[PDB]
Amino acid sequence: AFEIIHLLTGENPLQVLVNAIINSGPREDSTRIGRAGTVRRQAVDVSPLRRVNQAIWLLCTGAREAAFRNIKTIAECLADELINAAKGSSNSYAIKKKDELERVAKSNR
Amino acid sequence: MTKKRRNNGRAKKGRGHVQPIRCTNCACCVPKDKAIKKFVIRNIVEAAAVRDISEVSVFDAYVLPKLYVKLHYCVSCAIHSKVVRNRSREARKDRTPPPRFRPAGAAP
Amino acid sequence: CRFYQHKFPEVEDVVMVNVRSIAEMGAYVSLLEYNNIEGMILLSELSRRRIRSINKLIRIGRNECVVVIRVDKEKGYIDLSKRRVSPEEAIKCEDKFTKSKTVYSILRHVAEVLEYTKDEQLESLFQRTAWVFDDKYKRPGYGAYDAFKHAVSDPSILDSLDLNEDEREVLINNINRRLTPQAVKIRADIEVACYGYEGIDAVKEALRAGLNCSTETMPIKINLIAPPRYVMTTTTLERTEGLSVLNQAMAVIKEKIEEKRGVFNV
Amino acid sequence: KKGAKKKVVDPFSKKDWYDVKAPAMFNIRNIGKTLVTRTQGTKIASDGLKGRVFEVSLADLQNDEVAFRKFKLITEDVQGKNCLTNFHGMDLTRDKMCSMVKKWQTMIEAHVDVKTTDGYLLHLFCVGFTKKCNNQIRKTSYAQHQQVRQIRKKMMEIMTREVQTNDLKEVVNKLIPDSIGKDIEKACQSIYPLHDVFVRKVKMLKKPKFELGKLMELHG
Amino acid sequence: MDTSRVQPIKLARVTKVLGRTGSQGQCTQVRVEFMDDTSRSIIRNVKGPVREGDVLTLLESEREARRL
Amino acid sequence: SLGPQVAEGENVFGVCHIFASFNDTFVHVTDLSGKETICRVTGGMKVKADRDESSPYAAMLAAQDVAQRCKELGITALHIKLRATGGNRTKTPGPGAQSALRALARSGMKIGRIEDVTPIPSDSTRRKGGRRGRRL
RNA sequence: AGCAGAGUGGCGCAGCGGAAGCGUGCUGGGCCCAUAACCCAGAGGUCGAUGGAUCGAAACCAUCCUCUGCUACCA
RNA sequence: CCCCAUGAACGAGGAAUUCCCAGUAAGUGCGGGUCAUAAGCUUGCGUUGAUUAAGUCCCUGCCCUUUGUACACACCGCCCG
Repeated sequence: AFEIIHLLTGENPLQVLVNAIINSGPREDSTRIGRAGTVRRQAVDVSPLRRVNQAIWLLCTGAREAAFRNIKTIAECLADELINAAKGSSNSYAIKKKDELERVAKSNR
Repeated sequence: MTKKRRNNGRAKKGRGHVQPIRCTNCACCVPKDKAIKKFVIRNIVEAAAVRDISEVSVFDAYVLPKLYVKLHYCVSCAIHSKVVRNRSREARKDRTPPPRFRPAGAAP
Repeated sequence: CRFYQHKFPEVEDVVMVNVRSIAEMGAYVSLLEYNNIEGMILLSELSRRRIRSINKLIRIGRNECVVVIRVDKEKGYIDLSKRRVSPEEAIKCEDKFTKSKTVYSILRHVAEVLEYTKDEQLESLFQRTAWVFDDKYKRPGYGAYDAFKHAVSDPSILDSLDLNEDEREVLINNINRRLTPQAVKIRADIEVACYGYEGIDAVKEALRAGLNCSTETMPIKINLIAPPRYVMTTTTLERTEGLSVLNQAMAVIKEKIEEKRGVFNV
Repeated sequence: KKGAKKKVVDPFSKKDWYDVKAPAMFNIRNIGKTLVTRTQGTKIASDGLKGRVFEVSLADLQNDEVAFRKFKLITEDVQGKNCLTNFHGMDLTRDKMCSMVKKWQTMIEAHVDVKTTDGYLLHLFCVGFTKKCNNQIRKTSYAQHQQVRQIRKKMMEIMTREVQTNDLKEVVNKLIPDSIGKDIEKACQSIYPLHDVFVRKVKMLKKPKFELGKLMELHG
Repeated sequence: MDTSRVQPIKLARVTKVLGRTGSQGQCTQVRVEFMDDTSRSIIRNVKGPVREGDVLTLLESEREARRL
Repeated sequence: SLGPQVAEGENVFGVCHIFASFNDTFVHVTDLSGKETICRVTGGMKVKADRDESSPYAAMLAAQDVAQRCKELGITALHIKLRATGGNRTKTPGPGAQSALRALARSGMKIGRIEDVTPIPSDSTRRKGGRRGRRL
């Protein structure tokens, strides 16, 4: 992964990953709250420890998903997924799904 | 016929009729002597917003006004809102109000 | 490609979507009222009442009318809602959805022959032709279908701006095939109650004069439904030119028959 | 498809700013600012500017401390971008009026209709409260009904004497430090001590003609 | 007229944790210091596991928590 | 937008007329007199859901716009008048009373005074709901 | 004969310019200790003929036939 | 049990629902049991080895107190036209 990231763009390939984690962590999140036996939602904040855990989850789902019928190997898929996260461009599974949560959190707040 | 309370649950003594009051939550008719009365004194401003209002106010030391609300509950609304709780046979005879903070200073 | 004059929807506009997935938090859906751009519906703003079932409401493979609540112009997040929808809006949107489909099918014949190896082909045709047809008549409630419908019945509309080739035949054929046969609901209302025996020949003179100032060779549609009732479907235009043909003709038959004996219906 | 202009109406660039001046009896006379639309021949500036009310505090019109005794002032005349005011009646805040009312006191109230030396007519509303006394061990401060009706009678007697004589301006001068209310507090003290007297409202009911000469005296 | 003008990203830090709330204990009441004003403090509801002294990323401080 | 010709050391004082309670929040900024007025915004205009019209953030988002147009004109300070519904009703503020203040103050506008105003009868006509009142 | 409807893909009603539409039933599963209520899952297939536009036609539009509904006569 | 040939459904699964907090879950093999011949079962054992939580009474259920009862075959009870 790091090998492909370094050839492909040319950086200290850890700075890629650190941006990729920080850009994928949500700023606000929703949860459930029970009123009248019907679904209502409430916006709440998120821990830094939550952000890191979420951001690591999200991007790893991308490469797992892509290589499920592609000729491309998971290594290639994963290094592509850290680029599009490290520079936001919404071609990743992560930066999409990040913005979905925040778009909900605006609505019900 | 068993009598759960000596007072029948109201403050009627030496009187034939007492004017009804409307419950604040459910508008039900309740006798004024059976209604659960709560006086609520609150600042108009919430404690968090006091700083922002003092910084934006043209006056260096503005005394914030208070809301004075006399809430009138029926027995059902007062149990549902947990304003009054169920008590044991003996603890029903006690008429002491439950101790609050202490006093109206600072945190409460 | 785009089915609509603007590429991106606005704020508070009625649109149509087609469900492609069902989300936990609502419904992520593709548009077919614009590009195939993504728009997200949320669970809270679908109804104002409970919800027992869930697949007897929204499900995959359904056109659903909705209102665009917010849009991020730069990002391309089209926030969506189904909470404010009236059946009157559904009629208006179903028409615009259906009309865009037929108009884009007309603007597909153009692309069958021209260079269309890339998807953006139809986009090139759409912007240059569609906008000058519909923008001129969008404020009065017309779509680009009105402009094309006007061209088939009077050809100056599509000759006022760049005329394509081979398009014109298929354009004419598809306009004239689908939006006809083409029609008169003109029926005469005539009542007569003769005591005459010369009524049989009297009626013949009256029938042939349904339209004044026409040739003796004019073809018309005579209909006899009952003995006093004489229905003449007069010269078939659009029923906005044969109004005088319908109204004044009724006076002829009722007048001609009173002269030969007795009182009649007016 | 129109004239010049540009776009939307901006009804707030067709409006004209003004100033609002108080009587000379107030130390700070600069009340504030209002706006009306510019003159048209179908409705002129002054006709849409007169007959207003202007709530202003007492600790804001009289620098400075008191936080109530709000006064109403009406614009009776306009003079070249300065709107001159006239007394209309005073009122009181809610919270102060509420806080004084409490359990184990007996509230005492009365009003009178009264005329000035001039043509002004007023309708004053006062209030008294019983004192929680010097060194009670009792948890009540209730009074007899006979005692109350005396206190009400004597609260009218004082408030008619000082307002039937003494013209419009001198009335106002007595109410700003509250000399009126304080006079009642001591005069009723023997028959029950009492703490508090305020005049929660006054309502100017009728008033005489404009009288330009008498008008400009106030803004002299 | 179009969209909205919004405040910039704020940062505020924990001073103390108060207790857990929600209907499964999933929300946590917390007191936070504004990190630019040291006498300002707001109460919040925060989802994730927090300790004390860690910093959050608030999108607004208009919002304020109560209990439900 | 044309303001007055001085506001440099002084302020111009408007009245804010915040409305309180449920299913609705108004903010309606007016003159001192209240005879004429400026922009008027509701929480039903910011948020459409027919159920978040009384919410905190809907009241904050409202005042976050209204307070811009104030300073755009030249109104810089605000006296505040409250209104709960009253008239033999709930007579208690909604959620969006505390809310709008916190937002509009920190947007940059000054606060001059604050008070409670509510229409409270001295006993008046019978309240809707009947003898037994609402249940469920 | 004028007008109207239809000419099943389980039933009954036949929905619209995207190949079962609606309501119902039958059969099976789920929930429950169990039943009802409630929630899900089904099913060989130009939908009378002759044509046109169409990517396609019960359904987009015509030309014909038949059965019925209302009206009603040639015989 | 072995050898050659034949080459189907099935391309991630509705309504619902089970189990699990550290050498634990999951992946992976082995021994014992039954056994003349024979484990897709059960019982033990090693090997590789995560993510998520440090909570709560919302659902399901249980313990203690107070309260109400026309129930005691105990609400799956009882009972009305």
